[PDB]
Amino acid sequence: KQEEERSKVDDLRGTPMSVGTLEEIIDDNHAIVSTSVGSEHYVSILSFVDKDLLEPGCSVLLNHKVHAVIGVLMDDTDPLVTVMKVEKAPQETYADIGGLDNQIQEIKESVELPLTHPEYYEEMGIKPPKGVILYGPPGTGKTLLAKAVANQTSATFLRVVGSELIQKYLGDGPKLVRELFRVAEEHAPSIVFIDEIDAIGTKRYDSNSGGEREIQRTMLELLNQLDGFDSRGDVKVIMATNRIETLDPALIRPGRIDRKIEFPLPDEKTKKRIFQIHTSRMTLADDVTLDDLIMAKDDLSGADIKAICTEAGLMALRERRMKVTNEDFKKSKENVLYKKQEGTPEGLYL
Amino acid sequence: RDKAPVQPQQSPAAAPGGTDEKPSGKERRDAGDKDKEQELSEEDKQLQDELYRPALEELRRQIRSSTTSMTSVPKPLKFLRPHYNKRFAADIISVLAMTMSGERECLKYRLVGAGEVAKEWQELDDAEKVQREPLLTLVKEIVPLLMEIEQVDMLEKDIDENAYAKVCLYLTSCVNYVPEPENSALLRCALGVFRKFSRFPEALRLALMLNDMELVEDIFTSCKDVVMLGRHGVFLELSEDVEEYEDLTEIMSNVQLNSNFLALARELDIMEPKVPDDIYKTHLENNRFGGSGSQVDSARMNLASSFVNGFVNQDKLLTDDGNKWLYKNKDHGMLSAAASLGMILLWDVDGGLTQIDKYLYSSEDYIKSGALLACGIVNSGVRNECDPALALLSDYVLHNSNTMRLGSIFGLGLAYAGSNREDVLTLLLPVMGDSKSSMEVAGVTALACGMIAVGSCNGDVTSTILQTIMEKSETELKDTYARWLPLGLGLNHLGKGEAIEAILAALEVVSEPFRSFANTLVDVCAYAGSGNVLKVQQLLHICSEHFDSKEKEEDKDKKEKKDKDKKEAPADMGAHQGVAVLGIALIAMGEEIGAEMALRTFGHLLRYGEPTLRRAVPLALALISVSHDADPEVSYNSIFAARLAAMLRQLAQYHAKKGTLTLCPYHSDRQLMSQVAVAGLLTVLVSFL
Amino acid sequence: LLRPGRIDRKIEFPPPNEEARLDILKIHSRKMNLTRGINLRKIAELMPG
Amino acid sequence: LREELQLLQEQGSYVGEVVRAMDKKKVLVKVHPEGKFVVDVDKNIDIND
Ligand SMILES: Nc1ncnc2c1ncn2[C@@H]1O[C@H](COP(=O)(O)OP(=O)(O)OP(=O)(O)O)[C@@H](O)[C@H]1O
Repeated sequence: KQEEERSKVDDLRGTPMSVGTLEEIIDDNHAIVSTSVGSEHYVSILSFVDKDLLEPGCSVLLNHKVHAVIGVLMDDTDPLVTVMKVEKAPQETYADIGGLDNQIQEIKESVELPLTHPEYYEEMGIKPPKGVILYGPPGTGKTLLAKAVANQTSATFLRVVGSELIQKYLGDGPKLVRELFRVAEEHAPSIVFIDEIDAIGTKRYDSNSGGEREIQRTMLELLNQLDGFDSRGDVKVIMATNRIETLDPALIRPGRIDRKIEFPLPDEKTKKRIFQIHTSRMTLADDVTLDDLIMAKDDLSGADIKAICTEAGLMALRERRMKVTNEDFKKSKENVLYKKQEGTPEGLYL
Repeated sequence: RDKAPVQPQQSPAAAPGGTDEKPSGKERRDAGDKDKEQELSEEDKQLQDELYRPALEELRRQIRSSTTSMTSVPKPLKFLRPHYNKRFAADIISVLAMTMSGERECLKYRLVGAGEVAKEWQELDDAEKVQREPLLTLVKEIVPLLMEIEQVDMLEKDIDENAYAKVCLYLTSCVNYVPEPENSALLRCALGVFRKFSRFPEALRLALMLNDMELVEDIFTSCKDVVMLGRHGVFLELSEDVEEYEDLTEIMSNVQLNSNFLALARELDIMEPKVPDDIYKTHLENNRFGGSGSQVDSARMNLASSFVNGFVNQDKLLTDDGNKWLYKNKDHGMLSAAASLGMILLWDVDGGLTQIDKYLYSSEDYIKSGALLACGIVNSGVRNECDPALALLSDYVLHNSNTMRLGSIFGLGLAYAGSNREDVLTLLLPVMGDSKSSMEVAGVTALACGMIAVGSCNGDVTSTILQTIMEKSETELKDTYARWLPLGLGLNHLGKGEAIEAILAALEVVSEPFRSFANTLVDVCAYAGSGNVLKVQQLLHICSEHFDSKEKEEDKDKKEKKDKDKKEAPADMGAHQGVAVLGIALIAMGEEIGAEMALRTFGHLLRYGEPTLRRAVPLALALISVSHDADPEVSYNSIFAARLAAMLRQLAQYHAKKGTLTLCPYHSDRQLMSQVAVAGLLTVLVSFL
Repeated sequence: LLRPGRIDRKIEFPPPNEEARLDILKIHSRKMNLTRGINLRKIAELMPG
Repeated sequence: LREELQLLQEQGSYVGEVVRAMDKKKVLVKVHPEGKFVVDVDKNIDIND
């Protein structure tokens, strides 16, 4: 039966089996096999697995003793495959409209609509945007928008931190670039997101060789693999920073990165929805006016709205009061915002 | 403050200290206490003490309601008979008597089965009419008709909150989670308050579930009182089932009040704005007549390509494309092409006669039988294409008019469906009495009388379908009969609310899995869907049955059951191995808006090797999207480039470019792995406008 | 890092006052061999903080 | 109890670093500072373990 011949192939397999990289097809079914250290006898292949699945120079299943080619490889999994491949569409498409409302449309019709409906480009002959940078003040919504398009997705979403690629072994970074874009290739049209790559410029590290000539090579592999060859087709890639100065302009140049999208701090019309929805789930003495908080602070982030709208509940619930007086918003905003440069030292502005 | 003055007040059992302490504790009952009621352990000794003892009940339910109790908490308030927009009223009425009265209504609703819970329940109804917060208190007082007098108790001023909010969440949760019988207390008292209200089609959505004849007369005297007009004619005809436009055309044939509701609500006036404006506002190009029509000739994909060109409907151009397209065609493809003209012509009543008349009474049996089939396709309000076929029908074994019985009996089933229309069925008694070895005689018998017989008054086990049960069990040959007869049997089970017809056929029919497969067919068609998990987990169990065809329909029941709470509809049916199960989910996608996880399942389901399952993917694939659309088309072009592959290719090219009328014919299409005679019945699946 | 949504509470430490310098003066003056007749408010007064 | 100490002479089964298993009752072991090695499992432990 097939269990007997299958067990015979299993007995061709000697239980310590190794994993080694091919170099070249030697066409007459005896091959020559590199290990990680490359001890390469003229070994043969177990001739029931398909030899013609693999290109030359691809990893296989081997033996220790005779080193004979036994089986086919499956994948490569690192601590990054767990993190690069996002498992679920996590959460938070939006809990509050009124965050930005401007570049929401821009990321929507720039990223979502060419992806979700790629038939407009037939009508007009337009290429899709390949690289878009999302950058500005810290904690604007950029990471939150990455989790938005992560949740409101249509693709195999990929989440990458830019500092994941930093190793001490030689070539290890570009190897994880190759596994990286292999992941970016072989699922479906996937949304790659890469964040905090403004912290790859003036950066020197401990677990490292010669610093100026290590990550130059890895980022060089990013420049070659990212938007050089290997036909983009439909592979969405979105990166994000906070600053711009350490950016090598060789990737900033078009072809590679197409759209550079800033982020302002929100205006008072959009503030009211963030103030309101951050207060949508709390007991509040509604006689107080949020418009003092909406008017007063001029360059708030939404974390300032968050911190005040939690902090006033820390001041009312500090004394077991379910609803919040206006002076708890006073101590709230004066507790959040510190070192208000108004008078004292110079205050030349008066 | 400090409890040193006020904590020793519980220690004397003197009456005046209690009867001025309890108003003082009522004064400090605005915050409950200073704390989380540390008085509890010293005042449960005072349980045994009895002048102003209902105030002591207010104290007792206040502290027992303050910590925890499921039955002893509302026990003082049912002894108190509540006596003596506030924060205190937000305490002791809103939340304390919300959860307290809610566990009294739940605990007595599950315990006994009095009127004290009716009086306190209407007191909480009135009290939440004071507090005026819906979408909570409502779903609490659903459990506690009672809900009927709640709806006429509450619907005075706020219309859209109770209608949109309460009818949305309670209709959706009532088809989702709540079982059937309280739903009619939905369907009738929502009939009542919307009787007081405008925006009539919500009542017509009540007509989607009631199937009642009084509401359509009330909505026609009312929808004539509110004079768009032909628009509610259109979704009147799309919303109605097969029974109530014949009952509607007789109860409106008597009075009619303008005689325009007779012209609208049978036929002939839903399509008259459509088809000229279909020509007007839209413009289709000749490059799909030719370009999708340039798919090469094998006299099979020329047949199916002429069928795709039959579904182009900038005019009826394929009707008059000369000759020798049907001359190269074979028999059931001559059924396909002789009925192809009517599929271009789901309008043009007088023009249908002068286009089919060339192919009427012709030299070929399939030209005339498919021609009368097209006469069944074109319209539903003529009854003048009855007599050229209806008199011919009687053949007694295997003559021409039997094949016209293939075309017209189903076509008259396409044309008319009464309450129980019977002259066609008295014609059907020698049709099933014929019992031709051609399958589609009894096929369109069961399916056509089922099209008359869907939407019935909880079905019927009348001698029509009982006759085809016994005469079904007469001969056990050609098991498509054992498959396509419980088709129309289950169609006559439709219109059910409470059908024990599954038990009746479970007594009469059951045997070896031809008729146990009839048992699983009635198990499908009589159990349309509610919050009914007990047969869903039974769905889990008999999924593991050794007979692999009752799995097909029995698990195919999914998209009928859970069509609304569609998040559960992705399951592991692809992850199973009983290869027709992948076909079952491949049915269970459907024809709707076509979300991203659907096509994500069509990535893997697109790629499979058996031409039955690979033939089963492009139908629902391109059916759910009626490049983006042509990207899976050229993907199938990459899949193949047998003739089954080119036929599924023409199937996707076809489909690319709870109403009962769209529910039958794909469930009729569930036995595809067979002759082109069955593919002659492939050209019947009319479900689109 | 200095976004407040990253570090919520941000507390400066000033020099403690003569009340607090007096209290700590009680704390670490407590365990000594002590001579009666001492004013600690003078010494905490002499502290700049 | 003292005669047990021949069990000490079996040098200890060193720690293995498994990424994950695959089918056919075999795993993927990446030895400490070495490469990947698909090997077969024992019986007192499971594929589900
Ligand atoms: N509705 C809204 N309108 C405007 N801004 C918002 C809204 N909701 C959140 N935000 C802001 O957007 C940010 C969302 O989190 P974000 O990912 O930007 O934090 P972060 O991880 O610090 O970002 P980065 O790492 O890029 O600095 C919050 O800091 C908040 O201030």
